Amino acid sequence: TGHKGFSYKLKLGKKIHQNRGVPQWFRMKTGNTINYNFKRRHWNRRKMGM
Amino acid sequence: GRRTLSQRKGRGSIFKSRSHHKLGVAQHRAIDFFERHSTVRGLVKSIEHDPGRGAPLARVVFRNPRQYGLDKELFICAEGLYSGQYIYCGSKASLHIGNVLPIGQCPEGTVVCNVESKPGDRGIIARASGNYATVISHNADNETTRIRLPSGAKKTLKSNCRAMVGIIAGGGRTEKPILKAGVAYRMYKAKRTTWPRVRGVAMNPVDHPHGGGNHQHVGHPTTLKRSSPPGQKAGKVAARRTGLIR
Amino acid sequence: AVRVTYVRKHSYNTKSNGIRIVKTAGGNMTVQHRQKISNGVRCGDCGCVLAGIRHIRPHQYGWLGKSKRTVTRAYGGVKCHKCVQKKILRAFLINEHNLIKLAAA
Amino acid sequence: VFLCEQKANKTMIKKAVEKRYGVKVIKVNTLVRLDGLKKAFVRLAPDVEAMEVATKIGLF
Amino acid sequence: TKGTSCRGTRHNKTHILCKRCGKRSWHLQKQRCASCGYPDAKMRQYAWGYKALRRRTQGTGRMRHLKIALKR
RNA sequence: AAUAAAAUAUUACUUUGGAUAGUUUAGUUUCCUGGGCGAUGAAGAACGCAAUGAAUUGCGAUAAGUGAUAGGAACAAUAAAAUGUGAAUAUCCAAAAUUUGAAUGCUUGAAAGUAUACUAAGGUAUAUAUGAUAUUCAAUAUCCA
RNA sequence: UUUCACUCAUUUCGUUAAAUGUUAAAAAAACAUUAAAUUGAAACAGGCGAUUGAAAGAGAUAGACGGGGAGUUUGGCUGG
RNA sequence: UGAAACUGUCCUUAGUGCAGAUCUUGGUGGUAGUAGCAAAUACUAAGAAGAGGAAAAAAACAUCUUAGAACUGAAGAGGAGAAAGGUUCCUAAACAACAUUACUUGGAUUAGGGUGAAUCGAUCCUAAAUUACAGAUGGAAAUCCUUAAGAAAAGGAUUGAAAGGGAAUAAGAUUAAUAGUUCUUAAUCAAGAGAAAUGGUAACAUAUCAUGAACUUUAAAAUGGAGUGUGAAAAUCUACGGAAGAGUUCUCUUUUCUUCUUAACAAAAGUAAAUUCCACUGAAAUGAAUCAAUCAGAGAAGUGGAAUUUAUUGGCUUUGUAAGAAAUUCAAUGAAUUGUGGUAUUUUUGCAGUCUUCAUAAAAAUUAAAGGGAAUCUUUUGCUCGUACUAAUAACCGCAACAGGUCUCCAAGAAGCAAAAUCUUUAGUUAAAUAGAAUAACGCAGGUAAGGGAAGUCGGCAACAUAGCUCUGUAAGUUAGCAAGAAAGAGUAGCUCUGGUGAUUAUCGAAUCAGAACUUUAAAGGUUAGGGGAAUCCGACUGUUUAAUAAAAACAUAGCAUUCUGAUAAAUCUAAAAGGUUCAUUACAGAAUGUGAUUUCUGCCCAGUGCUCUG
RNA sequence: GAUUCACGCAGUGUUAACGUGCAAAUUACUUGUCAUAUUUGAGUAUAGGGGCGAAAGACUCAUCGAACUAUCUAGUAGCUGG
Repeated sequence: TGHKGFSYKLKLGKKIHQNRGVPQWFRMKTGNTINYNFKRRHWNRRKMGM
Repeated sequence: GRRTLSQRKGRGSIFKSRSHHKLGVAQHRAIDFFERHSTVRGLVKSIEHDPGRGAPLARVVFRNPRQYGLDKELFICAEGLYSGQYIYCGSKASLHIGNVLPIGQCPEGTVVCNVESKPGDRGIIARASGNYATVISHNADNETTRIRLPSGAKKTLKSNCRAMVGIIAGGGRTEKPILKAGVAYRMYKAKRTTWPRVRGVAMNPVDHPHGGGNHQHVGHPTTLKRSSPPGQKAGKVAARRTGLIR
Repeated sequence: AVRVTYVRKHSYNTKSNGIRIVKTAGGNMTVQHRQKISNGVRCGDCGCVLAGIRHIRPHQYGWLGKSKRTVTRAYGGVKCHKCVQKKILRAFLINEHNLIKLAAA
Repeated sequence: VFLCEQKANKTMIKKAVEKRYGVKVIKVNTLVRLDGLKKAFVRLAPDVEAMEVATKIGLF
Repeated sequence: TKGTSCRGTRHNKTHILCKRCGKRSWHLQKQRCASCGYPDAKMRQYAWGYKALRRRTQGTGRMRHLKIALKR
């Protein structure tokens, strides 16, 4: 919605911030298995239900 | 079985009174010294239509027998009242239409309305359209007077109970035949949810005691004891008689 | 014809959401917000619309000059001139009758 | 244009900008970004020119 | 029309985020949280819901102060 | 009557699949010691913090860490700076500890806020019930001039 | 034990708990207040004013009624 | 082959031997390169970019520009909002996966950027309703009560609307994207700072003026719907006069098309419609007036005045703002123009009376006025939060780019009674689960057909047929209202003319009706557009109904009838309750039932079972 | 609470299309209806032997002659399968 509460908007912003992949340098660490973020989502695939 | 419609009426969820546009509580003013031992004069400012009831309401304005200001009252109109009329309430009020007098001062045979069943309870009896009660006789030994209720029953009240002289306005309301289902729908605009009434025989055995089988019929007598539990008390209750009256 | 759009975020044809479409430089048409139609004053007794007072919103009366929100007369602004004349005669005639009826008849 | 804490109002930002750079401020508009930071548009007085402040700060 | 067609008007939220438990279980009309049992002072826990106990209880969070005291 | 294109059968090699074998920083059970939370604000939730971080871990406007005491030369994916005048690392210690939550000035929906007093902005106190003491009152409730 | 009289628990009510009790002394849709000169604007009761009233309500025990409702049953053989 | 553990015998122990349980979990076949990738009219040529049109036609080629041809058709496939979504918005790099072929495209990957308010909203007020301390109830959890019970709250606590109420902002320009929010210009609002007035007969009037406390009252905020008439603005159309540009032009066309505009807030040259009041006078031979009404000795008509309303000041033209903007042209930043009208249609917004209800169609915050007489222009500041984007044949809900569903605002021409069907302008798009060739059967969708005309079939199912407007004409039956558009018949085109219906005082203007010669392919029919009649049954009617096999004769209904109740009652919810519903009520009422409009009529039975008795 | 057309809406018929669908109920034409017993948005109230029902045992989140969810519970089975 165009209209939202202040606290709700910030919780929206965090979900945007958390929708990112692994940085390249973290992928080059020794003994690294975290190559992709399996908690990722896209607007047209899964609704975050909030 | 289920819970029948009369059982669901006592919970008051959708059956609550549709009283949002009502004017207010219509009653006499609170009793005081000036009504017990004198007369207070009121002015009929206007006559208004109260939703949900067939009689008009008068916006009387007494002054303030003890303080400064106005005492805006809300009476039930007696037939013949007009705007700008003066009405007097008290024990010494004259016997005129619209005046409020204790039921002991009214001569036997006087027609009153909006009578108090108990002294100072601000009106109980004879409050519907065109209705009235007649003073039968007095009894100065115990300060009681006999009146004839609009249903025909006789009731004995204290001689100091207040009443308004005249006839409640708007009489002859129910003689006009409703013609359409829609008109009856509009009648309950400011009343409870009761109108479209499904016959018990058209229901199912779960819904109603009358809910029948392969032929629409009751099956058992429709006259029931007063002691029947809520749920099976459907039909005529404690019927001393049945059939067309002669 | 030039078609227009609501400027505020209300989207329903409510009483407070009335609009006017007026022309503007370049042939474009813009949207205004028009004020609701209000009632005036009424005599306290006869319920008739008083003359001399504009029909505006209640708060706009404070903006008007001190002389433009009333009528220079006894009970001016709350009672019509006919309403007032009956008041004077009642106050004088009843009082005069009381002096003759009672009070050394 | 500055990025400021959300818990600061327009009056606090105007005073803070004046104290930090010794200038005059006439108008402040603030918008809170999605991430949570508050973007402030501080317009200086006409006599003070913002090109000298930008180079003094180091934006250029 | 009890299937596909009736789901067109589903655009009015029943539950919103709660303030004590953080889940989307705050009933708007009932003014209560279905999960953590809001304004009710005690946290809503049931013995039939044994799994719901192990999902939110002591030790499932940060334990910011209790971890120091017990180690103390 | 003839064909071996398809079909069928065996073996070798390769492929899709992840069985089998070898293995374990994970579990299960029993036993021993304790069973040490909170108005001095707990458990839980939310948000934020790394030079390059999305999760996770740790932490709280002093932020993947501060002081103190031990500790003795590292960390690293890539740079930087610091470093025997003390790097990592450890802690029932010290300071510090955002918004909430029994949540407790009032309100709280996803709500932005806001009242008074004390010491503009900041920080404290003010919920309900209750024990003791102090002080101010109410009721001829009992006497009583 | 029944029939009475009362109120004092009790019930049902009404108001700004606004003159209770006992002594004393329909011509007019208008205004009515912050008093002039302790009185003016009287005193007291151990009842805020009525109403019901030892009856009725709620409890215990006992009889009746009670598909409104709960639990359950509706044998076997058998040219199906 | 494999690269680090393992085996044989004796006892002991057991989670100890699989082909089945529609067994459980995982993987994989034939079907099978099969069924499909067919609603939404549709694409083509040249060029650019790219590895990505090659070739013995490999007949098809994604994106962008231009041209042609088209569709949505302004109740839109247009321009914007509420909810819901949550970064899908803009740009650049890039195409492994995804959009049933492909994609250089993308609502897809990667990285950046993006949401600016004193005036718009939230915040403030209360509606239906909701929730506290104390009190009452409960074994308990908890329930009730919302001002009644209170040493609480002049009077009653919390919450409840981004569609109800509400202090105050507009035009132009600007960004890859935000704009009543930024910039320029021009305004407004709130809170602050520097013995007490005249005029008019009267209705009433005076750039702040011209004192006005407690207390009380009145009004506003704040009130249904229908239909008729009419004021004003805008759009469309049109009359006269032009200025600039564009299109057609070997056939003509003094031609056809485009532009000619103006805000908030204020001013007061000129000038309106309607309603209500005031003064003079007193109406009958009764008058005045509307489309309709309606009104008058508690005073008409007339004349002269006052007030209010008409999208801000004061309604319209006009003025300031303001032409310096903007639009259309021209030259290479600088120049030109920017009249006046209409007895036409629609929309919007007011006003006036009329009709209708057993319907009478909110409250508070907040503001002003009155009765009363207590007391003696400049300037500062305006905080917190939302603001991007879609709003749907691709951004929401249905597992998805699903032919389903989802609340609103603005609204051009033709033709017509019509917001109908059909076509077009402004805007949008040519892609929206792939195409090319051939033109078998059997299909789905749309059609026609000789002669006959329901002989087909359970049944005229399906299809055919009637269809607009004018005039003539119209039965039985009937609740006298209807049937009725009954049935039935005739006319209708094009062109050239004729006449009727007014305004103003000779000039001007409206679509509407009637009539006459002539011609032809003999005329509503492109589209839109009733088949009709004679009877029987059921239900009186309008209405509702088994979401997803029953829309009906079933339910409702008005009407009729019966039963109980004087309110401390009847019905009835609750474990309980100064608890709750009808009830803001009071027998013309409340509660419980049967029948089902109207007409005509409801016969006999009280033994049986109920109900009841004043016994 | 007259007759009709339109924006819309429903679901009479074809018992048409489709029936491993566009769709876990839709599409096309025909039909009916299309403002007062009308249509519709948001808020609010009513809860499982309960609610709500112009009454079909209908509706109560694709679940209704008693919803969904978890515990008793590995409920019992003279019956079927291994």
